[PDB]
Amino acid sequence: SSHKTFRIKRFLAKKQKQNRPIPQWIWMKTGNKIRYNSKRRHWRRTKLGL
Amino acid sequence: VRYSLDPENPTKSCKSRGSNLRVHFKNTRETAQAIKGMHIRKATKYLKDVTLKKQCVPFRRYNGGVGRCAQAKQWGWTQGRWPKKSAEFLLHMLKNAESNAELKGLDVDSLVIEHIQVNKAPKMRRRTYRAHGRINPYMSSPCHIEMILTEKE
Amino acid sequence: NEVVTREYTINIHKRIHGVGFKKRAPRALKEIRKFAMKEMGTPDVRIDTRLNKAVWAKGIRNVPYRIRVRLSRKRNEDEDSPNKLYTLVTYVPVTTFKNLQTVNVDE
Amino acid sequence: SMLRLQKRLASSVLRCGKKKVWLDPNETNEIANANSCQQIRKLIKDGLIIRKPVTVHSRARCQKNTLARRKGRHMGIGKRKGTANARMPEKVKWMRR
RNA sequence: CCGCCGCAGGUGCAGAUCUUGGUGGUAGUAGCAAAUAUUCAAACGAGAACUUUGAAGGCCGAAGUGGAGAAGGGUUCCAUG
Repeated sequence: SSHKTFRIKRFLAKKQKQNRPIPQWIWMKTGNKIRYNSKRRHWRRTKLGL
Repeated sequence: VRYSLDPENPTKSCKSRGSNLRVHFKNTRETAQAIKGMHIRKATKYLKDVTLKKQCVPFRRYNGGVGRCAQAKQWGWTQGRWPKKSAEFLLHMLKNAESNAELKGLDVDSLVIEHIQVNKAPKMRRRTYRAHGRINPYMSSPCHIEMILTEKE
Repeated sequence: NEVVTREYTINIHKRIHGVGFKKRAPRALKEIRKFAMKEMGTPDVRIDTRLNKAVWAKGIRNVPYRIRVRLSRKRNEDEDSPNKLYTLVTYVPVTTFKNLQTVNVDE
Repeated sequence: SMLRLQKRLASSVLRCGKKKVWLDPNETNEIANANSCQQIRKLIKDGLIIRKPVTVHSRARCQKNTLARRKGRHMGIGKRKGTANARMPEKVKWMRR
């Protein structure tokens, strides 16, 4: 909710910084396996735990 | 790519193609059979009237539960619909082919569409939500359309 | 020649007889547009916002039985439409529809 | 094209609802590039975005009717729903006496 | 990668409401029918029954489709594409 604990707000803060796509230059590398970010999570799709 | 049929001579023929197009398959095969023996101008005069419900596409094969009309009697058939999106998305392709005619320097209004073929494209999976908490699939049926024009008197 | 302007008293009541209560004032608007194509042979029919108010004067269920219209054909400006000649449909506020012949008016 | 931003701001600048925010339909290009609130206040001074008056709920026939009720009209036996002890009760009558 | 002579076996499939993956007919079929209702003009645009703006006609009718918070959500907020 609006009423958060400091520990939970740092938990959410990590999950937002992990919910960005791959940089466009990453798959121009030599050992190129990654196409897109498979671990991208959406607020309707998956509910983050908690 | 490699087409199904090869034309009589690559000179007098101009190719066009459209892979994985977002129409239905069964509506588009039927409106690509009605086009199959018509002049390049004869086809666009036809399809534009199917877009406006003045001439119709007779559904012959994929006609299960397809209601009737007065216009299908011109084809000697009882059933027929007016597939607006199907007729439109192989009018972009005559626009594409009639351009390739001009690029090859073929006569703009001598071409009769001899070969046209609709193959099924890979289905696009989204789902519907049905009774007693059971998800059944709701797949789209796209198609690969490809056609060869050839000059005639 | 082409820029021709007439008056027309339209019987909506016999163009609208039998349609449901939430599809009359809409249906009325479709037989002022149909009417405008039959007399003045023009696909582009653009019906004025003062006439729309006149049809929706008694709400959706009730339409004025007789309505009077200055039906006017005109040329076009640029940004060329598939058609050139359109028909502006304008309301004529009339007190009595008794003994109105269709007037051939002047521009 | 999209004046959704500039009806919302204009509502909270006028301090009314977006029901009453009248955006000039001929001067659209000037409203479309408002971009801020202070420049929507500029459009009120210029006089494009202007407040609409309150829709008339005139209680004029209401006053007209009560003057009849003060005279005892529309207060007959066939215009009584609640009991005599509900309309004007017996405890309050006793209080007054 | 294979023939011959020996050796070895997780060695031959149509079935098991077999297991996994894929695709058919049904079928362009059932369906997109709860809570009154949308119409006109203009704009942006390749493109309008739906978007935006004005003008209509309506609904919620202060125990509300209104204005806010708790729990839950975790960026869904707001702008620009």
